[PDB]
Parts: sequence; C-alpha cells; structure tokens
Amino acid sequence: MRIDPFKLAHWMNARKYTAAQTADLAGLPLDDLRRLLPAAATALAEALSVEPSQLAADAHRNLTVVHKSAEEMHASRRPIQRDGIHFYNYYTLAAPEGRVAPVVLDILCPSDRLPALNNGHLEPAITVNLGPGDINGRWGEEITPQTWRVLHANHGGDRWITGDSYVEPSYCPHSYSLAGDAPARIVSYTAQSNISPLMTEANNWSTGAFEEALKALSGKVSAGSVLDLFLARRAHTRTSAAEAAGVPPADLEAALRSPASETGLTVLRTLGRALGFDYRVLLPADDQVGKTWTTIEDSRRSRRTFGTYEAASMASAAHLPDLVGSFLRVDLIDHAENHYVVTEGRLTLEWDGPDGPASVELEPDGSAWTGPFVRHRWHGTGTVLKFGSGAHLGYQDWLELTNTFEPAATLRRGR
Amino acid sequence: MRIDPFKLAHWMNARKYTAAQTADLAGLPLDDLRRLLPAAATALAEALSVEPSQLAADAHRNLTVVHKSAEEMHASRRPIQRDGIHFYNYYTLAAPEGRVAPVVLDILCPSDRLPALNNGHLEPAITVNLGPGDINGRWGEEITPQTWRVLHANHGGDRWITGDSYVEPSYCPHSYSLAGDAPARIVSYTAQSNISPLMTEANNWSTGAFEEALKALSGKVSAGSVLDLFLARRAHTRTSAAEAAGVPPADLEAALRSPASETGLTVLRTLGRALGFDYRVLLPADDQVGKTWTTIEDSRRSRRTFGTYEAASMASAAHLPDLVGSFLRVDLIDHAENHYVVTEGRLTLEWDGPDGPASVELEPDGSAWTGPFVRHRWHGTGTVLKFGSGAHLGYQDWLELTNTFEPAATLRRGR
Repeated sequence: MRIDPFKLAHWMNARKYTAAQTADLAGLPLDDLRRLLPAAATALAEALSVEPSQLAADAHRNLTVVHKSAEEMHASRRPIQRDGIHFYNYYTLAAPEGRVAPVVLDILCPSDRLPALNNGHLEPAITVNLGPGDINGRWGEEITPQTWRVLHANHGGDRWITGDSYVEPSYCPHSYSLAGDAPARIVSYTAQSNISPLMTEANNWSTGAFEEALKALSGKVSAGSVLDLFLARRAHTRTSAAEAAGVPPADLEAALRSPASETGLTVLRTLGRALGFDYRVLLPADDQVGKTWTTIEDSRRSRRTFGTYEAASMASAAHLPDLVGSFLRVDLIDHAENHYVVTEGRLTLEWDGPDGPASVELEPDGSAWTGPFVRHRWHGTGTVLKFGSGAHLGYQDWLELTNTFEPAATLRRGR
Repeated sequence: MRIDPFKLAHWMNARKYTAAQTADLAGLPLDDLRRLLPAAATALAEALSVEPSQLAADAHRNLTVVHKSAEEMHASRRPIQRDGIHFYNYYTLAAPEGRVAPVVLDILCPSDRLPALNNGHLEPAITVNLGPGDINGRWGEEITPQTWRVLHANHGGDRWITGDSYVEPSYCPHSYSLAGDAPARIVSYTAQSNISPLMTEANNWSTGAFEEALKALSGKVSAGSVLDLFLARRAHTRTSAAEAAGVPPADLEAALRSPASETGLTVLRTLGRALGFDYRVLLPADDQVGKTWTTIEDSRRSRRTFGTYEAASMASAAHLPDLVGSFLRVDLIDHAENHYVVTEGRLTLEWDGPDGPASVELEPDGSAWTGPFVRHRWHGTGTVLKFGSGAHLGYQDWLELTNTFEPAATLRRGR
C-alpha cells in the first residue's frame, strides 16, 4: 500500500502546492514527504483532494520474469461444468500476481454433443489447437459453415507447429468440442482491450451524453465523420478549416473520399498542421473468423530463421496490433509483455534482472512471463509458444511517442 | 467507495468464475453479487486476486456540467511567493471535484525584476494573456530572443480576442512578469499527458528494462526504427516480413525512406495487413515557443462564424491533438471535455442533463465544465473562452475506434 513518487509530484504540481505547503495541509512531517518524493497516504490524499488510489504505487515493482513449473500448472486445474457435463478443464500459465493469466483448456465436450456457447468477452484472443485431436469451433447459435469449423491439430512431422489458430472476435459467444475421439487442449491468449479505458469512462457518463456518443460513432466511421468532429471541437466548419489551411474546398472533399491517396494525405496533413491535429487517425484502416484463420499449412509456409530460433506465425489481425503469437523452435527483447509456454524439451529461460543473470529450466506445460524490454534468451532443444500483449508500449503509445519531442529524455525525467 | 459492475464482470470473466463461484469464494450472498452486476468490495477483491481499487466505481457518475461563479473564483485566490516577492495569485476555474482545475494567475513580478523560473511540468498548456497589460514570457536561464518574448494583450477594439497565446512545452521551466506598469492576468490551461500512462508503468520496470526502452527510443524515431521493433515482436526479420507480404526488399527500403508517399503507404499497409499491425503509426508526424506562437493578429485573421457564435483560434499544436482553445463571441457538442470562462457579459449556459433542461447564469470570471458529448449552448451577449482537453474521446481513442467492428454496439454492450 505504498506511495508513487511520480503520482504524488503530479498532484502537488496540479494543486500548485510546494512540498512545504503539502506537508502543512496534510499535517505530516516535511522530511517524510521529501523522502516519499499508510497514515501518510490518507492525509496526503485529503490534502490533494484525490482518492488514495490516485497516489498508490504499483503492487509490482521491478518485475522482470515470472515463471510457473509444469507441476504448478497441472496443480492449477479447475474443472468446469456446462450443459450438465464436465465441459472444460482450465489451467493457468505464468503471470504476475493479480494480472490476467493465459489459459490452457482441456476440450472435453464430445463430438456428438453441440458445445453450449459462452457469453463472449470484450478482449480478443488468439486460440491455438495444441492437439493431439482436431476440435470443433462454434461461433453462433445456428450451425453453418460460418459458425462451425474444425480447428485442426497437426498430425504430421513438424509438431512444433501444433495446430490451426484464429482470433476470437470481441464479444461474440464461442465454444469448443472434440471433432473426434482423440483428446485435445487449446491455449487461449487474451490481450488487453484498448477500447476498455474509454468504455470505463463512457459507462459513467450521463445517459444523454452516452446516446450522443453512440450517434457520433454509429454507421461508417469515415475520414469525413471523424474530421467533422475534430472541426466542431475547434469551432471550425469545413469552410473555415479549408480557408485557415490555404486549401480549396474541392480538394478537401476529394481528400476525404480518398484519404490514403498521397494527394488525400497531403491535404489532410496540411489541415492537421494548420488546425492542430494528427492527420494519421483520419487514414483508413481495414474494413471489418475467416479473415484471421491461420492453418497448419499457413504456419509452415511462414517458417523463417529468427536469430538462433526457427519461427512460425500464428493468427494475427491488423485491427489488433498489440496481440501476437508465434511458434518458436529452439537474444530476445520485446517492446511489450511476453507469455511463453514450453511444448517440447527441457528448456532454459535466461534473463538479466535486478540481481544480474538469472535462469529457470522449464519442461512442457511450464511457462514464463517477461516484462516489456526485458532481455532474455532460450537455450536447449526446443519448442516454445510465444505470445504477446500489453498496452505499454502498445501501438497507441507508438502514435504518441512519434508526437513527442525527445521521448527518451521525457521518460528519464519521470523516473 | 462503490463497485463498478463493468470492472467486476471483467475480473470474474478473467478468473473464469461464475457469479455462483465468485459469491462462494468471496463468502458473500449471491443476490448481493447479482445486484452489484464496503464489506463486499474487500471480499470480492481477495476472491478475484485484485486490489479493491481495481473494482472501484468512479467517484463521479452522471456528471454533465459543473460551474463556478465569479465570486467563488475570486474566493479561491491563493497568493504565491517566489524569489522573496509576491509572485502570482492563483485562482481556480470550474472542474469536477478532484480533477485538475484550470488556473487564472495575476502576473505580479514587476518589469524590472527577472521572473524566477518554475521547475516545468509534464503536461503541455495553452497560456493566453487576458490583459490588460503586456507580459514577459521566460523559457530559459539566459535571456535571449529564444528564451524571452512579450505576450501581448489586445489594446484595440475587438477585446473578445484577449491577447497572444502559445503552448508551454512539456517539462521546460517557464515564468512570467509584467512587461510594463499595466497589470495583467493569464489563463493557463493544461491537457492530460498522453505519455503519462506509459511513464507510470515504465517507472515500475526494472532499471535494466528501462535502459533498453530508452535505447529503443533514443535518437530519430523513424518508420524504420519502429517497424524493426514491430518485426522483432513478431519474430520476423525485414527479409521474412517482405517475403510474407509479397513485397520486394527494395520496395520496403524505399517505403521506409518515404512512408507518406502513396507508394510508401501502399507497401506499409500491405505489410501491416500481412503481419497484423496498423501501418498508420509508422507514418511521419511533424518534426519537433515560436511554432505555436499565436498573436492577436493571428487570432483576428482566423475569425469565422461558428453556428450562432463568432470564433477565433488560440494556439494549437499538431503534436497535441487533444489540447484546444478558442475565443467565442456570443448547439455545442464536443467529443471530449470543455472548460469555459466568461470574459464579458452576463451569459447563460444551458444544457440537457439527467434532470432535463438546466441552465446557469455566469458573469466574467464565472466558469463551467462540460463532460464529453454533453449538448449545451450559450445565450446572451457575449464573450467566453473555450478550452478543451481529455483522453476520452482523445486522438488515441480515435485510432482504436477506427480499428473496431461496430464501435457503437461494443459501447452499448459495456453499459
């Protein structure tokens, strides 16, 4: 239940209080405050008109690597009953205490029973078939080629590519059953929802404002619809904006029909510079299980050398840049979190942490987590699944970092 | 100290617990849980392995408009002593309880004393001279045309444009003094820092990982540097990525030297679709007080009719799309928060809230705040300053919303 020096300094600055004034208002010793930069937190919070949790330090500090043995993973087993049967077993992989743990599931609904759907969940997930058996994927109430498809297990020789993979779309109910008698496990790996922070806030808005938001977000969310909101925000019309930027009304209209044509882009960037906004968010993204479906063959075809490793791709979606998965056959450094699970061999994960070089040996079902920018490597022979998620550094952070003067210096200052 | 139904449901889903199991684990009545969807929070938190603040509802729910009379603003006056003199008076404008309030400052450092600098602050701010006197802006220890410039007050007839405005850059120390005998006030309006959530997390990383991050963020943060991080993340090299996408190595290299040429854009989008990332964050932003400096003349030149209002622009920066300011001479709906301060007239602010049509009359120095998407209007005659800030909906949210299938339906579901 500690105090974050960065958060404390922010609130002091926001209230425009000195350390002296802050100590005075909160009725605590000034030396305590200078050092912080449980009894202190409550007093500080009331003095700075914030909730104590607005001053709380993270429960986890200096985490590099967390790991979980195959034994501990097996011990985590929890049976799940659905539709009057034993439906799945859930196992949890390595994760920092309190964080969302990746899941392995035994698929136990037999081939002759339609798997009852779940309710869906906001987060998207990569789901991969570990095998050994093929499974059925279900995505709707009615059974159709659109709503019912077999996620194959690899039956051939390059088993480090374990099976088919796809992205479970946000919110749509889904379930799994065995396609035959052969048993099967999956890993379902969820990323953080990037729309979640917005929804959390929009949930607390008045109903009137919420309805207005939905209207502005209804239908086609185009270059034009978004731009018009940007303009109103700056008390501009399309007419005044084009004037301010030195752009002919007709070129603006042309730009908005084709934002990603370098003529569209030139106009929008000119407008963005004149009016104080980032044109990039006005550029088209791909229109919106078939698209992300990645077969065993797909993964075989994507095989490449990656440093000392051989790598193959799981399913991905351009709409979900923060969510990644790869098969790795056995230095690594990623710009956000990794979750790894060993599928073959006795592998050693080595990292450099606060206590110097460290390492753990993990057997199949054994798993690890690595923090953002934690340098690590795998030794041995040699198969691990590499998943990745995390808002930091996520693609939205990348947008902001490119808008930042000397990002490294800014980060250094905060710390 | 309430429970957020959305957060609770998220954690239950994340632990894969039913309502029954959750009630069981937390040892509370299942009817209480079904309804929630202080004694409950502590039990729930321990059951769901989260901190109670991960389940806390927002202190403010259903806020539409907050307001503060000129009298209450004047009552908020706090003198500030710096360099042995009475340096500023601080006044606070309308803001939700606990949020950052916009500030008005009396500038009291006389013309014959160099204004001692502050320490700087992470957030950028629009600062505008309210007059009636010209002031000195200071941005460095040594006095130069780069570090010392007069922020003029409007001495002429269209006083609704109050004076010069500029953006105080992130972190750089600054201060103000009178340029002459005439007194002067400023408004300094801060937006949320969009890099703040990242810094908060990076602060808790091990020193090793933090240093690695700074390396990856050091120097020119280009299309190429960012792409290479995206590739490593997906266990790709430039060679394998170009192969996977069907793109010749030479076209990729050409794309990276000119990402915003529609040939660059075509290559990067192709790569993004094949590899599962958003090409838009790879596109150039403007390279990085002279640039944002907005004179009285500038603001006069930008005058336009905006519905029933006449509007003029304050300073803006394309690097800061969430931060806005306008002079308004007297329906309004914005996609994020507004802070308004009356500079002339007895004006009526009308809004539609949870209790139906509401309104407040405000005189000069009287101020208001409006939530995102709160429909409102000003009546009377007629000058108000319109500021805008807010992460939701901010430009990063706009990037994510364009990556979302049926954003309106997703939002409706969360609520």
